Amino acid sequence: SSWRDHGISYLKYLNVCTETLHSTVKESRRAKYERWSKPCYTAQRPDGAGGQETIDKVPIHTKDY
Amino acid sequence: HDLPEGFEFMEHKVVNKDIHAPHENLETLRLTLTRQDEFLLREEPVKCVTVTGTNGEYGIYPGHAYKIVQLNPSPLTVEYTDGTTKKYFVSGGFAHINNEGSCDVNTVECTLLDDLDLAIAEKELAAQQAALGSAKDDKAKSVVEIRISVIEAVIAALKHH
Amino acid sequence: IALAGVGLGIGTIFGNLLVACARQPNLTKMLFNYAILGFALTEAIGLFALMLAFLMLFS
Amino acid sequence: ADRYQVIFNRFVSAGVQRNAVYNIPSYEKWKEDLADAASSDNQKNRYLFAN
Repeated sequence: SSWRDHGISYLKYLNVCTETLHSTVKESRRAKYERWSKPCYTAQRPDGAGGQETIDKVPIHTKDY
Repeated sequence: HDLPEGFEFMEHKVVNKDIHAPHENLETLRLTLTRQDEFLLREEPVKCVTVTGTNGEYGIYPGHAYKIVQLNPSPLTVEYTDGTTKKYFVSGGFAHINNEGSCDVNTVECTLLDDLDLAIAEKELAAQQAALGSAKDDKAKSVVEIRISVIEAVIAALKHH
Repeated sequence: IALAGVGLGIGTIFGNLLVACARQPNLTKMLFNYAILGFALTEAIGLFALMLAFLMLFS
Repeated sequence: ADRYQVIFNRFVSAGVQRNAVYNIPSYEKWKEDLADAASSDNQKNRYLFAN
C-alpha cells in the first residue's frame, strides 16, 4: 500500500509478511516454520590487510528495512 | 563448453492448449500448491480453489481462463470433489491459472490455518500498534503497518471459522 | 433517428474488436469475420428503418 | 546489467552432481521478448503466458 512510495521493494514486503505469519503460528509449531524466516546471511569483501569488510548496501533484518 | 540450463532436469513441464483447438469439459482442477520450492499439493485433483488476489477473491473451477493473480496475505481454500475442505493461509506470492485445467499456486509461505494461533495473533497486533505510535519515521511506520495487515487478516481469518 | 442506435452499435462492435485483437493477436481472422457478421445484422435493422423512411417520404 | 547468471550444482543422484545455469535477463530485455512472444507466432508455447 504505502510502502511502495517509500522505495521498499516487493521482495522485502514478502519477507516482512512471512515473518509476521510465522509469528502467529502456535508455539509448538513455530520451531519448524521459524527456521525458514531467520536471517543468517551477510555480505563481505576480503579487505586489503588479510581482513573482511562487510558491505551495507542491502539490509538484513526486517526491523532495519 | 556449454552448460545445461537448470530447467532441463525438471520433467514436469506446463502444458498449454493451442487456441485453435476444440474445447473439453473438465470436472477436476489439477492444483499445485507450493511453498519455498516445496509442493504441499502436487497435480492434486481438486473441485475448486478460492484465492485472494489484490483486486479481490477469485473462485477457480476447471476450465478457468488463463490468468495471473498477485496474491495478498490471506486464506486460501481448496475443496476436493469429495466436498471436503482444506484451508491454508498464505503470506504472498502468485497464482497461475491455465485454461487447460491446471492451477499452480506458488507462495512464499503456506501454512494450514489450524497451525495459526488466535491468542498469539492478538497480542502481536497490540505490540506492533504501540510501535506504530512510536515508530521513528515514515518507513518504519509503513513496515509496521504491513505486519498489522497480515495479523488482522490472520485474526479475521480465524474468527470467520 | 433509428440510425443513431445503429451506427453507434457498429462502433461498439469494432471498439471491442480492436481490444480482442490486442489481447489475442493470433486469432484476428475469426474475430474479424464475427465483427462483419454483427455489422450486417445491425445494418439489416438500419435498412428496415430506411425502408420506412422512404415509404413515408416518397408516398 | 544485460543478464544475471547463476552457476550452481544440480544433484541428479547420490553420485552425479552436474553443473546447471539459470540465466535471468534484466527487465528491459525480458519485456521485449515477452512482447514478441505475445504478438508473433514465434514462441508459441509462451504466447498465452505472455498475453
